[PDB]
Amino acid sequence: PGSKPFSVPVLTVEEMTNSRFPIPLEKLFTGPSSAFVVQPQNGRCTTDGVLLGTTQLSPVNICTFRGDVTHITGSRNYTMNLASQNWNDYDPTEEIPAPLGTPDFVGKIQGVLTQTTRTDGSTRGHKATVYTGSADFAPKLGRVQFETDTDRDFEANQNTKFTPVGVIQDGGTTHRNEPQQWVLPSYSGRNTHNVHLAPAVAPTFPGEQLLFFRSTMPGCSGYPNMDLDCLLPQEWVQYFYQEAAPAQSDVALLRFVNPDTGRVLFECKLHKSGYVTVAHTGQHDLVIPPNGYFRFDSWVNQFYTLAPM
Amino acid sequence: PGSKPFSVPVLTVEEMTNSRFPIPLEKLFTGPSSAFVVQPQNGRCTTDGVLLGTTQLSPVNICTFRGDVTHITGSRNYTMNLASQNWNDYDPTEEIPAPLGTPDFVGKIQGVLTQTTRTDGSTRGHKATVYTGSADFAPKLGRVQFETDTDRDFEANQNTKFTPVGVIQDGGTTHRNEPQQWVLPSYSGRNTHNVHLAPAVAPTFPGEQLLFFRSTMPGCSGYPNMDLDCLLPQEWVQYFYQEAAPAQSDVALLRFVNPDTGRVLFECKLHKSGYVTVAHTGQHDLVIPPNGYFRFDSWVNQFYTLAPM
Ligand SMILES: C[C@@H]1O[C@@H](O[C@H]2[C@H](O[C@H]3[C@H](O)[C@@H](O)[C@@H](O)O[C@@H]3CO)O[C@H](CO)[C@H](O)[C@@H]2O)[C@@H](O)[C@H](O)[C@@H]1O
Ligand SMILES: C[C@@H]1O[C@@H](O[C@H]2[C@H](O[C@H]3[C@H](O)[C@@H](O)[C@@H](O)O[C@@H]3CO)O[C@H](CO)[C@H](O)[C@@H]2O)[C@@H](O)[C@H](O)[C@@H]1O
Repeated sequence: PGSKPFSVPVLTVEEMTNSRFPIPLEKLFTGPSSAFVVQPQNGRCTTDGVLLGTTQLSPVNICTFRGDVTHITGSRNYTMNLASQNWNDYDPTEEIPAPLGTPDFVGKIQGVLTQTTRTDGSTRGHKATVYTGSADFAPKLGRVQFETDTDRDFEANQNTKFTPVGVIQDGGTTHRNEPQQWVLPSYSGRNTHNVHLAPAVAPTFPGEQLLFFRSTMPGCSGYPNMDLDCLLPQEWVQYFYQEAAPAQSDVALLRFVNPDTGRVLFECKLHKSGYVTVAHTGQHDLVIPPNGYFRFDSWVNQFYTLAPM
Repeated sequence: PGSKPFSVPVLTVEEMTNSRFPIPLEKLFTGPSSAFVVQPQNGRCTTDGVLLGTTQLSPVNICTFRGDVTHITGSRNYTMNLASQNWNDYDPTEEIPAPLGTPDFVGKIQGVLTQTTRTDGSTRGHKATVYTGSADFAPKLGRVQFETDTDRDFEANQNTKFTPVGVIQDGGTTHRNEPQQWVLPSYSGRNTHNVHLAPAVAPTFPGEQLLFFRSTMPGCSGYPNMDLDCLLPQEWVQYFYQEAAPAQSDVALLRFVNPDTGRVLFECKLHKSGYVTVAHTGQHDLVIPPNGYFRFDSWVNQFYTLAPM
């Protein structure tokens, strides 16, 4: 009784960042999710500040890789032997699904591989794509592959970084049918089982749906599905981690306030395990004031009936 | 008297992010600064949470641009007519030096320009470089130019984004003599005066130097100087903005603690206007435990003598 008061940050949606790719939030979206399994590994944190899945604290590290590269002779493809984010040896023994910040969806992520030669500080950068559905995508084992626009310029045994930019669609897939944001990679490669996953989430209360914090990933070629939904803004992960306020019940009731009127636009349930539901049926793009924000009002239970959104 | 207690986050250096480019912090550095003018515009915030210069809250937006592009016929260069970060019309009337997150140094920043055609969701991405020392670099007026690897693929009148990756050195400059991280761009173009700048900072107390939060920018070609020093981690900007605790004096005394020994490694002054000094003379790369962190201990004055670092 009397525990440290819980709160959420006073940040608007547009002031916040996607927790699944290093891009700003744009909007709030709700829709039915019974046809997919919602089990992202980035953007996962309890309200009392326990990080889950592959979640880490800074959004700039999400979907980045570091290590050194080995050329696949006769191609423009390179295997990256992963390092830790601070360039130390990779330690696969941590009880996590994959290195923190590893992509948590199946898709073709395009970006740039950069490299510095230690002895003389010479540098180079080339377009690179990682397909996280590849049979050899195995970040948990310390290995990922990149397709590039070169077969000669990258040196072995030198620090190399991948910076993500966006996603592509190619190879005869149907328009907007890749990436597949709710399909988890096999982090140790094809036909191995993932471990230490953050659990799937779903609305269980009748008339409720998940509320998603949505961005549009940049597209770099083709006709990709650029929608990217996270369960928590990255800033909420950062805040809960720092505050570590105890949950007094299973659900924190939040009101979304419009400062231009002083009135509540909608209310929602922030579940203590780190996701949000609203009372709505159907797909809906929320129309919010750009200065709107969430405010924690009270601890309720999972059996609380929300005002329809 | 009795005002809201000030604090700094319990985050390690490696858990934090540079406030001047979207990359993690790596290390702490101190050195003399009397030969340059230290006046960065990103990573500027008072301890009571007032953002300064071109500083905004999420690190992923730093050095990004959005707008639409016009081809310079006969070249592979494009002029970008800037939009707001949320794709609204750019409003140049704000009392800021340039759009929030604009690069605050002179250099050649390489990244990728991405574009989506609205009608059909077709996408494209191409290597692009912005030279922030260019006479026509004029983000305050809503205009910047990009050199690309194409002369045909980008459409006019469609949303286009630049995602930064790293820096280059070329054009016969001396090795490691560009970028120039302490040279501010002319935000309205060559021979116009910058406005609404965050002030330059310098140590004034005898025997003191600035303490810099340092990263290494990826290099994409040539022999660039990749050192990038910020005055405050991005997370400290975010924290002070959120906490808005009043400064009880001009200086917050911080101790850097080593959890592996329980002892203080060094102490420093966090000036209320948002920068840090230490008692040291000379260039020094600080050797810190990776789990070390800063802790606010007391309000002192500018005339407090620190223990030598
Ligand atoms: C949609 C385009 O994507 C990039 O061009 C890619 C090219 O797309 C073509 C489609 O495959 C085709 O169905 C039809 O719609 O024309 C498109 C180009 O005219 O596909 C190839 C592989 O087939 C590559 O992936 C190209 O990058 C982009 O550069 C174009 O401007 C379009 O946005
Ligand atoms: C340092 C290299 O940078 C990229 O190559 C660039 C190339 O650099 C050359 C230097 O200019 C030259 O002094 C000497 O050191 O050889 C270098 C390449 O062998 O310079 C051109 C323009 O002159 C381009 O900027 C190249 O990108 C990189 O691709 C190389 O691997 C080196 O890191």
